[PDB]
Amino acid sequence: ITTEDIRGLTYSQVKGTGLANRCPEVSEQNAGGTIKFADDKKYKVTELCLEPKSFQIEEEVTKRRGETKKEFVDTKLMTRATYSLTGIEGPIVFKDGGLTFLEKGGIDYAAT
Amino acid sequence: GLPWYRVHTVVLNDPGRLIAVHLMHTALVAGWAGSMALYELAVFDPSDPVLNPMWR
Ligand code: CLA
Ligand code: CLA
Ligand code: CLA
Ligand SMILES: CC1=CCCC(C)(C)[C@H]1/C=C/C(C)=C/C=C/C(C)=C/C=C/C=C(C)/C=C/C=C(C)/C=C/C1=C(C)CCCC1(C)C
Repeated sequence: ITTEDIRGLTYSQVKGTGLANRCPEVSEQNAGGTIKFADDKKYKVTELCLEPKSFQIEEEVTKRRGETKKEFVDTKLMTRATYSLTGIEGPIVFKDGGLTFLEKGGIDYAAT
Repeated sequence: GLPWYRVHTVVLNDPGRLIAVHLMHTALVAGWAGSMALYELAVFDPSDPVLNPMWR
């Protein structure tokens, strides 16, 4: 789903369809760009939405009480779809040798 | 009368009742199979098949 398409939809259409949890994407038609960071201009991130599509857990390979070997197993989502984060924003500063994004807001957690 | 060890001989010459008792025995055996499977599943540990298989 593109941001241009989300604006087209009203809340009544989107409600109860699972599209609210889905993270948008940049269209292939509108791509190949370059977000250049001009000096003398403070920049920041907004709307940083993260939809996880696969969940894996490092589970012990056996129920032995002294099991040290573990592997990543796939899981079923028990919570219904509220897991995607959205609205995350924050500054982009020259903290160190390169640019860095500092997280300072948004939904930015999901108790799944 | 009929002593305790001959009691199931009344159904010797009654084929319908013989089918009935055979059916009851079959029902009990199938019920045992199901119940044993359920209890085993309740107490089974499927985590480790190489050092804790079914036969252990
Ligand atoms: C499927 C096989 C089978 C069948 C259909 C029968 C059928 C019969 N036998 Mg039996 N019998 C069998 C195997 C079988 N027998 C075996 C293997 C033996 C050797 C031990 C005997 C030895 C035997 C004798 C010596 C006599 C009979 C008699 C009888 C008749 C009456 C029994 C009665 O009313 O008991 C009623 C029984 C009770 C009220 C309680 C018995 C409780 C037992 C001992 C313990 C608990 C058993 C448990 C709940 C289930 C067993 C599981 C199984 C896998 C073994 C009846 C026609 C009698 C006969 O011929 O009469 C004319 C008789 O005298 N049978
Ligand atoms: C072509 C016809 C036919 C068929 C298909 C059968 C089949 C059977 N007879 Mg036999 N039988 C026949 C003719 C037939 N008989 C005739 C003409 C007589 C003389 C009256 C007998 C007398 C006779 C006796 C005295 C006994 C049998 C028993 C059995 C059953 C033993 C196995 C069992 O219980 O499986 C395990 C059971 C199942 C898997 C349950 C489902 C079985 C099927 C798929 C459906 C049953 C429902 C159906 C509508 C019943 C009517 C058909 C009936 C003929 C089976 C078996 C299903 C024995 C019995 O009743 O054991 C319990 C038994 O003691 N038969
Ligand atoms: C091929 C396998 C097979 C065979 C041939 C039989 C045969 C029999 N079963 Mg069945 N049964 C089976 C599988 C089998 N079963 C399975 C898998 C289950 C589920 C666990 C059952 C559960 C079951 C029950 C619940 C009952 C039977 C009964 C019977 C008997 C019915 C006829 C009868 O009354 O005889 C006359 C009786 C006898 C021959 C009794 C002696 C049986 C053996 C030799 C006893 C073994 C010693 C015992 C553990 C200790 C006794 C000590 C003291 C208390 C005397 C017969 C011996 C019924 C029975 O015995 O009713 C009285 C009965 O109640 N069976
Ligand atoms: C004493 C002794 C001697 C030698 C062997 C051993 C040492 C093991 C010991 C034990 C022996 C024996 C013979 C034990 C056997 C135990 C047995 C046969 C137990 C029976 C179990 C059966 C059960 C639950 C059946 C369950 C059935 C149910 C709900 C049916 C319900 C239903 C009905 C009735 C109508 C249709 C709908 C529906 C819901 C399916």
